[PDB]
Amino acid sequence: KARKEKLAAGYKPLVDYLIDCDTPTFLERIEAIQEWDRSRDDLYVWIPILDRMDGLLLKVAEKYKYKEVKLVEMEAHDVDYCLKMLKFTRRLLLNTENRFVYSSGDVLMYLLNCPNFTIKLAVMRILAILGERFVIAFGDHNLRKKTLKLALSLSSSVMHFSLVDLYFDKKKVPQKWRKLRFTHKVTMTTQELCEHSLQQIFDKGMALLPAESWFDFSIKASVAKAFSDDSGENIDLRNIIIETKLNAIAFVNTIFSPPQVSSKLFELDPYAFNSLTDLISLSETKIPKELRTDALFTLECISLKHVWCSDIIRNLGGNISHGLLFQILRYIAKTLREATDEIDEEYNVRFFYLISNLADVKPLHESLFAAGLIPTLLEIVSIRNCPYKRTLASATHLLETFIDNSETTTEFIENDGFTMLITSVANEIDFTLAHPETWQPPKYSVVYYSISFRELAYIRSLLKLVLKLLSTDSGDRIRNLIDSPILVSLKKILENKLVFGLTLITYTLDVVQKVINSEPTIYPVLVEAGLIPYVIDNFPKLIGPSAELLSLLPDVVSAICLNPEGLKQVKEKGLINNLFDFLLDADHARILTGGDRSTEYGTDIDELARHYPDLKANIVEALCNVIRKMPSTFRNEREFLFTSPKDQKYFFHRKNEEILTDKEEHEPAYWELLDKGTMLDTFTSVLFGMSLGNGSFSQVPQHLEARDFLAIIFMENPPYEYFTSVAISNVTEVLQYLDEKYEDYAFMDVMKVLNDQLENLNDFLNSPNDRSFFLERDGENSVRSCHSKLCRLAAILNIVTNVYIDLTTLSCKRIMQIYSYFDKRGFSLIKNLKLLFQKCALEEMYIRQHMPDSVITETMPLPIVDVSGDGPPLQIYIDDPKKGDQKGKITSVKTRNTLQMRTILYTLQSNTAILFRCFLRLSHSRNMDLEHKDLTTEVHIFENVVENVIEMLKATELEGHLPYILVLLNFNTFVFTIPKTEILQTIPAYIFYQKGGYLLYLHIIRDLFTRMTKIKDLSSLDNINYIDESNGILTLSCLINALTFYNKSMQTETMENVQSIGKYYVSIDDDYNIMKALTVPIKVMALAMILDLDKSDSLFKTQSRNVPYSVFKQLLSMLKNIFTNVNIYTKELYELHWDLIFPPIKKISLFEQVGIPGDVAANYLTDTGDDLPADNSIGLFSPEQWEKYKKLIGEDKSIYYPQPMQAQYYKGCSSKELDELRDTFFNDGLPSRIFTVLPFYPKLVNAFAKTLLQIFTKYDEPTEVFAGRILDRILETDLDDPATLSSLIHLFGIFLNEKYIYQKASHLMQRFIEYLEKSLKPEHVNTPWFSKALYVYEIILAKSELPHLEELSKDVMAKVFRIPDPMKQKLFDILIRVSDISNFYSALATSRILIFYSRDELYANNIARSGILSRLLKVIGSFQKLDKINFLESSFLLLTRRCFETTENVDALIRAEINRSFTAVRELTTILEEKAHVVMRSPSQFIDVLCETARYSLKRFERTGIMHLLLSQLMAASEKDWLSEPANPSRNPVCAYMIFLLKLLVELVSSYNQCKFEFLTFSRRNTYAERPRPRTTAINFFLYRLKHEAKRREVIGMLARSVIIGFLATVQDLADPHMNFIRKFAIEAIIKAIRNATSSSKLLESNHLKLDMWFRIITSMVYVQAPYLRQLVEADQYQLCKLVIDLGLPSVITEAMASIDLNYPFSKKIFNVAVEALNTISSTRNNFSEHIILKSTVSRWKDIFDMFYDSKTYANCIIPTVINRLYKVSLALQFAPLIDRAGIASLMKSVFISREIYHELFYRLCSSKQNRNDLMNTFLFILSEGIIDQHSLEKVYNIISSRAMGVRQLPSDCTPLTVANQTIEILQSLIDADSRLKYFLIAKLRWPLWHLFSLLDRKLITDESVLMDLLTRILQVCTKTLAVLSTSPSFDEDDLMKILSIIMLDSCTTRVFQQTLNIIYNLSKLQGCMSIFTKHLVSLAISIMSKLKSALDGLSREVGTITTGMEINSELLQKFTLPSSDQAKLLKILTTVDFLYTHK
Repeated sequence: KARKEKLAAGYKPLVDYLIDCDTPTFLERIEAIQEWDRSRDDLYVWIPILDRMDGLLLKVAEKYKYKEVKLVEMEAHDVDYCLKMLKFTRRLLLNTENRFVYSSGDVLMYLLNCPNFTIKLAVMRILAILGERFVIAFGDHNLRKKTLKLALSLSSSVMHFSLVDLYFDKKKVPQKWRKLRFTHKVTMTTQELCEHSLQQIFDKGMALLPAESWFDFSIKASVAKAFSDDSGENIDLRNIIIETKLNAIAFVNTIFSPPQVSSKLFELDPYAFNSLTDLISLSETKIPKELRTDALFTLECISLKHVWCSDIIRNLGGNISHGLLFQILRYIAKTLREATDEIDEEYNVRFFYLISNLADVKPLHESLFAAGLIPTLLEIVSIRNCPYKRTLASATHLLETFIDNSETTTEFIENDGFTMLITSVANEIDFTLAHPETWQPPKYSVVYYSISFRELAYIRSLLKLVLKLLSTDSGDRIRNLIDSPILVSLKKILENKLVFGLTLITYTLDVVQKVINSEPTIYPVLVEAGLIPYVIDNFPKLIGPSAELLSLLPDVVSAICLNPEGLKQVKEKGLINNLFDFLLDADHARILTGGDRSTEYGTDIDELARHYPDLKANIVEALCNVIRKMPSTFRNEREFLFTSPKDQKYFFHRKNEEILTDKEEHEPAYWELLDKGTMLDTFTSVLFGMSLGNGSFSQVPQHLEARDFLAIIFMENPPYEYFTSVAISNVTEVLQYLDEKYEDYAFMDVMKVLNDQLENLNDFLNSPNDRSFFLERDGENSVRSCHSKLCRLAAILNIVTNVYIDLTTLSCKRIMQIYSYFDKRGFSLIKNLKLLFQKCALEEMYIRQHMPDSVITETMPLPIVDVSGDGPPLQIYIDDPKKGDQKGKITSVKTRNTLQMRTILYTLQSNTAILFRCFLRLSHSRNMDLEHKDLTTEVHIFENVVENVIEMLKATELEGHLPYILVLLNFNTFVFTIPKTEILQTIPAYIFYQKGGYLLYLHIIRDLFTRMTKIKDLSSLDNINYIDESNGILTLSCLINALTFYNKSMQTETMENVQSIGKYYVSIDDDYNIMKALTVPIKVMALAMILDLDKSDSLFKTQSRNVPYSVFKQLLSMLKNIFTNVNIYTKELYELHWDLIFPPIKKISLFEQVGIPGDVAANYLTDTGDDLPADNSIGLFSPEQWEKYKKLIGEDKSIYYPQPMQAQYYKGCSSKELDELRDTFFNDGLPSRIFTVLPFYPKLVNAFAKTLLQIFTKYDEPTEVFAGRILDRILETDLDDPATLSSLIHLFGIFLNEKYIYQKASHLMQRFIEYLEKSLKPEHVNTPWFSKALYVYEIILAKSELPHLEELSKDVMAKVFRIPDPMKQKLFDILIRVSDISNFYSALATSRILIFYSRDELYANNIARSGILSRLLKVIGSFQKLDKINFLESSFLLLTRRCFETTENVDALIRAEINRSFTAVRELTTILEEKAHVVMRSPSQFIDVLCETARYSLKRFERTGIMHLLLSQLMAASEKDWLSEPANPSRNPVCAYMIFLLKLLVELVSSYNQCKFEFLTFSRRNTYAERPRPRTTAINFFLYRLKHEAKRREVIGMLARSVIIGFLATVQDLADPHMNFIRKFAIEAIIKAIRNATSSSKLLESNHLKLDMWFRIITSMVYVQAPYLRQLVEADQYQLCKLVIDLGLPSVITEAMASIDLNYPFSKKIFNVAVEALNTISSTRNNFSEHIILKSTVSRWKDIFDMFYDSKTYANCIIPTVINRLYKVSLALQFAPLIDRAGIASLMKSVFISREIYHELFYRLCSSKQNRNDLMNTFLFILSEGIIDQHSLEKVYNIISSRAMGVRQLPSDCTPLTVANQTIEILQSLIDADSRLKYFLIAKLRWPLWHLFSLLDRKLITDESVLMDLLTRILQVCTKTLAVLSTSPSFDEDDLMKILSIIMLDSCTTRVFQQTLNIIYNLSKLQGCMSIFTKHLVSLAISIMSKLKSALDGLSREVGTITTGMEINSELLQKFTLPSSDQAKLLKILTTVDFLYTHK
């Protein structure tokens, strides 16, 4: 954006010129701008004009209300007024760049409704150029319809007559156009139109037809009015209409897709291309110039879509040297050489762009190259003294684009291209320098040249071409050919930068560098030429503001340095200094992007240093200079905070203040605009690039102290956005690199800088805390100064945290450096950071208290580039953050100031918090041993930080500052935790406790609880999806944070395990673990607080939910933690002081004051056991020393030893007090208060259990007793109270889940079962408790179903409760009778229980008969909008399957699984563990199978009705709408229901035979016929009846295909008769469907969708499978193929294709799928010797097992019985035609339709003799008598269609060329692939081969290069084989002449020539051919020689005549330069004879 603003500033004078003028002057001004003398101006700078124009245009529209619309003509005045603007807009768009900024299109769309056709033409012309960018890299349907209607206006040609004929007297206008006949009816005769005026005609038509037709009438009437006139203005209107048609054709191609264009416009107007190409010819002057240009532009636009490009070539004669295209090119050359006004440079450039677009296509590129494009372009370019430099520049660019491959380069060079280019460049430069008068640089722009920019463009194109050629083949180009005068011209260019601009200098230096790098031996020559000496001696002059030039500079320096003398010159002259000095200039710096380009420049400099180490010393030095110099360039550029105009105040001061609502950009962007901003953004990128290489830049620490480096990073007074700038990112990377290389380079300096900056802010930090600093100082100058300081500090903190002090980057040396800094500098930094965070939070809060709420959401700082949000400061929103309130509305000066303030404060707080966390972590991050000198400092830092945090907390009262207290609590939680869940930092927390921090937290918690009790409503708090400034929500959040911290600091699982206190002290009693010891006092305090709350009757004993759920959850977690046991008995905790850590520093300091050495004192202290010397008996102290010590020791000796902590809240805090409080609570608290409290908090029932289980678990009271208490409560409760009963039952279930209670709860389970039987009834299915009841039952049932355990007799698990059988039956009966279910959870529980109950076959049968599945399915459908629905779905899916698994099926499955397990010696335990689910499915059968197979190692020795229900529900749902999306694929509930049903059906039908049988015999009428006969209802339903809607249809179609395929597949367990029968049934159904659908073409058009689906299905069924179903067989494939072929399907497909029309749109797509199906059948014939998640059944068994037995060890329970069976006994004992000759004809239609699948299919069919013969015969028939003429082609197509079926119009796009191409391509591919075919051709028309020879006599083939090439390849292969046969049919002179004629053909390219030579040689191998060949070659040469002699005589005479200045006749040169010249043919003849007589 900054670059665009700078460019606009540069262009400013133009905008002033074009905007300062009024409308009458503005129009006459824009009219004057016709020719552009400067490069394409970016449209951005033209935006100011556009808008103006836009508005003005709108006015005219509003004058006539074109914005229905009447048919009123714009007055001539307004017509001209709008034209003068539209034409200028066209010109601007033509001569501009980056047009996407154009946005006034809607004005054009509205104007498009104007009836007058001139405005239509202008608007269409404009729109055409619009959208070109879209196609290179509008959506209104009305616009598309209108443009399409415009395009079809008139007919390109009518019966022939074409509009091009209008401008000739050889024909008369068609009489159809001379009369008006419009229909929608309106009719006007020839005479009627003349009299009636155009507006009168519009009025007449308007009264007759509705509004929607008027537009079209306006066209037709106009056309009728235009054509219905002998002469006059009608002719001009006729031309305007034609031009409008052309422009509409151009535009429609841009918007419509290629197929859409073809099927919408060209089919309606087939003769469009010919008419277009008939107009662009320059040779005829009769055509209007505007019309010709419009036609050329239309062709250019069409060429963008390459699909049509080829056609254009064929129309333009681009493939023949004498075609229209080359005629136009030669006429262009002629007109240029004559200097006549006929020249139209616009036309020429358009033509060259069109040619380049055509050449973009490879086959078209080859066609153009062979036709002789390069010689013609050379003819154009080689002109001398041509003043039309634009045409030459465009031609040269075209030539450069064309020459890409080796052959083109060789062709260009052979024709003397390079010498001509060099001479042209030299002459151009010399002439430009020698004629200053011709100079005319552009105005109204910033340029660096004085030439007219025509010469500039010409020379630039020439130099680009020269560079291309040099790069192609450097060897000779850059050495032998560049020794022309070009070098002196390049020297002139370098010497005249001011004249030749920076682009030419760039290209000259690029050429010099390229030539030097390749063949460096040329270096002296340049030195002799004076080029390199000039570059070396004037390097600074060359440097200029151009990105490419600057990027190139290091390459130039390297090239110069390639020579040792050059290197010495570079070192002496100091060019390296120039490589860097420019970076100090903003202009150069801005041009170099601060991104990829700058980094590339840096890496280039680094590579230069690497190549030549001698330069390193200089390069580094250069850096060290610029870095030192840069700070001098910094200056106070501008200001970033502006006072508001109304009150002169920066920030708001009241919540109700109105907003000025300015218009500027919402969020200011300053850094990029600042000069120093971009300068640093570029320089730091360069530094980062250099550092990447790890080369020279590593030495900058030498010669440059870190202070100077930092001087440029932390520059004074940066913008608020500096810390997010790219400069800071690059500096971060560079400093990380340097820190890694030099850890002790900058860290100390940056820390000192940060400390100094914080010191400077002393006034701000120490301001009063009761009022905002800024708002108090608002309106003063000090505000700006303070904000500048804060911005600098924010940058410093960002650098420090991101680079040096980061948890990830905490290296050992880093930690030691931190210790050293804090040791030698003091801890003022910690206090300053505390004050900084305090003040930032206070300012945030206070500011938010005075801004209007609208602004607060506008100035939220959170969305910073790389903050991520997580971590402090906590953000308090006013609206929901996740909503669409993305800000950006209602800006203002005050709003921007506040946004800057808030962003700076946020970043400061965040970085301060990160720093504090790192300081509290320090050494514990690395776990590195620390000496006493270091460990002492670490604890000192911890003490200071913790005391500062505590002071921060104590400072502010809790009332009225909740938004600040919340931030403080969040910051405390963040600081005291380690990232991971987060784990508390144990030692900082211990120090926090010892200073009373937890006491403050307890006080805050109690105060917040009292405040919460005063909140009127608590339900609203439960809707806390985000934090809000509401008092209630803030209080809740603060309380939650405090309680979360307290919990965090009570669980040993979430506290860092620092070692015991023995590390620190030695004068201690017990070395208690710090982590465990700390927990006890916290528990005591928390328990005391809870006891107090209960005493207040606030927490428990309440009759209502007077506490939010989250708070109660936290309290329950605290209760759970308090009653956990940690093995420790603390009697006293010692304060952790840094003085007293052994050895005591306090004593050591005293000894040092006495005089004893520190080391000596430490040794004495260690030896003396930490005891002071009571006497001098040790003798350590001298008499005077002892005298001083005894005085300085002090009277109190306790200060020198650790002292116990004081009791904080309770009487004490030792473990004894904790036990006392636990006992007190246990006998009066929750264990008795649970029931009176539980019902009020149902959602927390689980949380309750975990707590209670803990309590008793500590006191060992019988849990079963409490479970019995719960059961008694349940029994007491009446069913009228579901709310309490459900919670009670859920709690009972949770208790019973634990294995302890379950083991001891047999009687409880029995009683509960009895109660459930006596009370549960189907009427309660909807009540909530019901579900929970079943859940409890499930818990019993899952364990009552475990395999029974037997006893053991001879050889080398706990108990379970078995439900009484009658109770089981009673419960099943109650469940089955369940009526309609309305509760989702009830249905889920019922399904889960039935899963267990269905294991037995009889129970499954009862479930199926009962119909409960129907009710469950109804529930599933009803609740499809519930998120949890999936859980039910899966459950149901598992249940239904178990209803089909009969005993035999499960037996077979377990047999297969066991066999797979064995075949995959093993042990019984591992087998059971792996196959636990299989065991659980049927333990008895598994035991039987295992006993049968193995011998704990083991030696490797009948209508269910479910399918009826599923299908009926599926189709009924299909009736409803399952395509429309909901307001605002699974989103549609019906779609989700249908996909679930289809997945279930796929699984069921694929897995079980019974499912297949039921699917086969489905009956929608529920016919009760025993053994129901097979019905097609289901198959028919699936086949026929079944952007977002597109995806839904695709998904459902895929599912239906999978369903049908699975039905066809074989059930996982030689053809089974039943499977064979069902496969036959389905195949016959599909065959019948296809036969019925394909009858007649109309039915096919109607049901193409169904036909495509059926063909996809039939392809999938045979190939392998369908989509999905992969997780659920070769035998199936083979059997399906056999049945398909036997049933006669391939015939059916062929007859389906034979009935297609080939003209309809979709009919061409059905053919492809039919061919795909046939190819798939042929491929799956590969058995020649013979000729959304889905899971398998076992996977579903595993899922069922996991649903209830997630232990995997219950299988071991069955181990005993196996031993009782096996080891008890074992130990005591041990082709034909696929198609029928009629589908082949149907298949041949593929050659008449505009590929690999066809090749494969034909190759496969060739394997059968009959099919091979028929196919080859049909191919040869088509070639022989199909490719002659359109009539013959249609006749052969009709014959083929008749044969296929047993007159039809050929497709319009089908022509003999396309048919011939496709046929020959297929034939050649077949011949190459199969060697048997060519023998068919070999085996005169009798021989098939002689048909192909006939093709050589047809202009259709001989004139086409590709057809000739393919035909020659085929003939080469055939003739080689024939010659081999002859040496290991007969030919006559006519055939040899025919073959030899190929040489004479102009289409005989290199490949064709080589193949023809091979053919001729092979024929010569045959007898009697060499003589004929020679006799004909001599005659051909003799014939050519006369022409050559005449041409040579003419050329000799002409060359002799020339006398300078003139040029050889173009016509005479044509006889030689053209590739069809006689000389080339003579060379070919001679080469051919030589090859014949030498190939031996």
